[PDB]
Amino acid sequence: SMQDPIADMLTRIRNGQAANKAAVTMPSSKLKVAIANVLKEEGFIEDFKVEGDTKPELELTLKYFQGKAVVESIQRVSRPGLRIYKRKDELPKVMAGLGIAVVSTSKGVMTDRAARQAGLGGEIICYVA
Amino acid sequence: ARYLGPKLKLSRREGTDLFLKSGVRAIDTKCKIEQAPGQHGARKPRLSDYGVQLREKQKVRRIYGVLERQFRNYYKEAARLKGNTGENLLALLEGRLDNVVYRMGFGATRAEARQLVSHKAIMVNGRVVNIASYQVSPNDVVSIREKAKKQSRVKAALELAEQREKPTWLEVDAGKMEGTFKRKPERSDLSADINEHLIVELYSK
Amino acid sequence: ATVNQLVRKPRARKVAKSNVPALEACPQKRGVCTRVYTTTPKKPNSALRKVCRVRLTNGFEVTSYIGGEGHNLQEHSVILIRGGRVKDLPGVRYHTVRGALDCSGVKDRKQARSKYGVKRPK
Amino acid sequence: KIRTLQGRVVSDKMEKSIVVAIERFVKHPIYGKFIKRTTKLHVHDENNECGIGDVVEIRECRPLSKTKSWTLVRVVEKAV
Amino acid sequence: MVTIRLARHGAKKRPFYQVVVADSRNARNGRFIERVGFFNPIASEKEEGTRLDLDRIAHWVGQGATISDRVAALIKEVNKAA
Amino acid sequence: ELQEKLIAVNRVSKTVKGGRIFSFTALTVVGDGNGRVGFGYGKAREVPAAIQKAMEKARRNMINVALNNGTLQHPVKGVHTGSRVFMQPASEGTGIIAGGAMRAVLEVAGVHNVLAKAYGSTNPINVVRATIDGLENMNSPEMVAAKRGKSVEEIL
RNA sequence: UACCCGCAGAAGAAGCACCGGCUAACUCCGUGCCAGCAGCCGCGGUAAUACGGAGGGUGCAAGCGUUAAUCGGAAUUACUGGGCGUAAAGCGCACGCAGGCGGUUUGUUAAGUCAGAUGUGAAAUCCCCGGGCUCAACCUGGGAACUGCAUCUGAUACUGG
RNA sequence: UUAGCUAGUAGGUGGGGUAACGGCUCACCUAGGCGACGAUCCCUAGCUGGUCUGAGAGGAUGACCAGCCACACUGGAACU
Ligand SMILES: [Mg+2]
Ligand SMILES: [Mg+2]
Ligand SMILES: [Mg+2]
Ligand SMILES: [Mg+2]
Ligand SMILES: [Mg+2]
Ligand SMILES: [Mg+2]
Ligand SMILES: [Mg+2]
Ligand SMILES: [Mg+2]
Ligand SMILES: [Mg+2]
Ligand SMILES: [Mg+2]
Ligand SMILES: [Mg+2]
Repeated sequence: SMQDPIADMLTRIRNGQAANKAAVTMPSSKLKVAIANVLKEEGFIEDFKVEGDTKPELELTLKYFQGKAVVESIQRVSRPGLRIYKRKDELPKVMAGLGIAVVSTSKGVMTDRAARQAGLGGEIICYVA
Repeated sequence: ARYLGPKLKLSRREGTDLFLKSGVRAIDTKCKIEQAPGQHGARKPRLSDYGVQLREKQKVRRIYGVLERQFRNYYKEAARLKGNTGENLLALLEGRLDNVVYRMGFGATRAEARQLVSHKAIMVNGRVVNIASYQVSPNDVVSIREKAKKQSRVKAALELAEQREKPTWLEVDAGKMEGTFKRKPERSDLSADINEHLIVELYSK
Repeated sequence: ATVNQLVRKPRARKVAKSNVPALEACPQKRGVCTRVYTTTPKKPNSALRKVCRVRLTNGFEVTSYIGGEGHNLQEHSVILIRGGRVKDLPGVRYHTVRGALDCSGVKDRKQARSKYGVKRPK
Repeated sequence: KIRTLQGRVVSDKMEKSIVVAIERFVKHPIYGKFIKRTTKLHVHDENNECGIGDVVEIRECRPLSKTKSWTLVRVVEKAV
Repeated sequence: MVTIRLARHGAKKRPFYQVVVADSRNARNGRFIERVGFFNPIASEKEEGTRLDLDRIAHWVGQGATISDRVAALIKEVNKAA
Repeated sequence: ELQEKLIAVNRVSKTVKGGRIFSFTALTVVGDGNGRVGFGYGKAREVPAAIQKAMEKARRNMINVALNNGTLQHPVKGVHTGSRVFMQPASEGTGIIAGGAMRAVLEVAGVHNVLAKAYGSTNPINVVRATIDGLENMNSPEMVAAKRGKSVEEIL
């Protein structure tokens, strides 16, 4: 039973990067598009696009820099069954600022750094390094 | 609370000169500082990381004139103070009244500077201090009592101290034999042969 | 394993028992000798190590070991049992600290006198 | 303005009283797990009208007999 | 009754009496309601010996509080000085 | 010029028809006070030959690490067959708080302030490879900015 | 009384533990698996730098060692921070209650979450900045902290109704 | 390797009693109340601010002091 779509997306992109794939098509979602927007903004991916009327499908394009995959480690944090909620003071920092610790809060899902800048906490979604 | 034995066995065990003698003669011409004291000083074994850390700590302690308890207290103070732990430890060790008296040159050795401090001979800001660990604040004035200003020992120490390189963080004037403490000494001002990383690691162990 | 299983069954500790049961968290215990004798240690070691079955004042009766060289212990002797085991003696879990009420210090010893209750020579 | 709680009634086989089962969400201090905890209370409601199955709203008051220190304020979602 | 008195929180030969509004039935150095300044009979010059808060002392003494013998003298001295 | 430290010498032995023959294995680590660091594992019949064989292989297998001025960039973890090392940067005056074979490799790699901890089998042969792999896989602000398309000021 | 002044003389004042590896420090003499050491590896069968004595060195210091108790190392109960093919670990298998989780879009609410404010979290204690005993220990002023709870006001990206 | 406990016990009506709310207690009525989110039973144990160890998370602990609780040879009771 598919009980976590975010984990499925992370697994798909991590396997595509390992297998040196070009595009990873998957069934999309509102949160998937919101996370893909953050990935495009942070430059960890190359492009994301939602193509579908009745069943929307996200087709992300993998980004490669001199052979090495741009994303080093993708990790789910607040998996279903263990929810993590940290305030503004205790927001995580991935790889001493070299990685993102994406946070979802009231003002959308922008990123950990933007959440700290705005002064609001939230729930951790994905660690991308 | 201080070492009451020979002052050169420690130096020859450490391997270098710890400034525990006056300086009228040469250390090599006065003792046999090339090997450890005892029957097996010539035999040189291999020392581990713990061995070299302990040797560095003992060298620092013998140079400055402190015991294990006081040295650990100074290390804790340096650790709690923000900044470089080794630099803070060196500054705290240098801030002792006997050490600044030795720098001014009122005593041949630190064991004599502290003896003068304890024998009611040092008059700091008009108040006598008998503590060899008395911390000296910036812009502090250290002087000598009347009953010790006209001694032969202080004059001999002052004229002998001209051989060494004068410290750059004191402004002692010999006309009245009184000194003023300037900005605290730094790692570059002090000797660069003292490895403070070994000191900070030995206590971290 | 899983967080739900951990919440259900807590990650419990593992209590370890002390190796000196007859002390009851006490450094020294005064007792009276009952059986003074010598025993042969386990192989490969071989000796005539002097031990003593002694009943403590609390009610426990254990066997301790006599250190040094030469002692004046026998039946109906007051000793001070101290906590410490001997590896090569099966059953011995304690010693008798010297310099106590009756177990005098070792004779003709001038090194490590703290552990054997020997006075400072003149 | 005044504090009040909401729960589910589980038993009312008594005169002018009901038994409520309030559910709360807490985080586990050790494992950080969100589990549902229950706080059952003895609530007295004069002129008995609440059955079993619906949710009720209660307010803290003085003790009445030995252990019911709560009163019913409103009846929301009475549907079975 | 409710009174404002002195509780010694110094050391051997070093008295230091904090001014506390403590009930008369409680201990000298035990329970108290609030603390109003302090007093140091050993402190020399250049040191602020007394820091009693006159506003809160008056606010308490209005509601039936009793000022102790030495506390009243210290308050009088503080008022005379400044 | 370059600094070198051999960490542990072993006494591995074989068995033959006429008895058991002896041998020696030496593990050495070489560096130059900068990001260049390497390890070598020599096998010979005596300790000097073993260490001299290990030194050459260490020098020829030296690798580069993008370390900072006095410490590392970001905390990193290295996973080998039986060793799991975790290293993190520290501040001025903390020193090299590391144990086992990690202290020597960090000292020859030039990091002066670092906190390291090893979990698992702490044998030098595996822990050296674990820490070398952990140090070689760490990133730098310039490299991550180049690979992501952003700037070092943007990703601070 | 603190404190200070003059007396005269170096006097009235240093001991304890260890020295094969862990761990900082090696050489001789005495027995001879005996005396014995021992926290683990282990030593004593004519010299074991491992026992006792001596020299020497090492460490601490008016303290030095042992014992009694807790924790770290022990990631060796692992929430941070582990495993189950073979080192200990998939129930013999299936159904299924409570319980745990839950595909996708929108609307409603705001319980969980987040931000702000108030009350409080006694004093004492830790930390930071300063002051007083010749100095430290000690005392002391302010700040921070007490990571918690309740209430009120705003958000619905996420979980839940 | 402690699965049932409770008949003043759950609640209600009426009266009496403390400074007041109160099965605090009697007289009637409805058989309920608690329990796998651990009732009942057994052993041990004063609680807390704090203390020690640990980078933290945690573990142990309650010396002095401070706040609270309980007890004055043991049990029972009442008066001012
Ligand atoms: Mg040894
Ligand atoms: Mg395991
Ligand atoms: Mg098997
Ligand atoms: Mg098996
Ligand atoms: Mg199976
Ligand atoms: Mg001061
Ligand atoms: Mg407090
Ligand atoms: Mg919803
Ligand atoms: Mg009745
Ligand atoms: Mg632990
Ligand atoms: Mg009595």
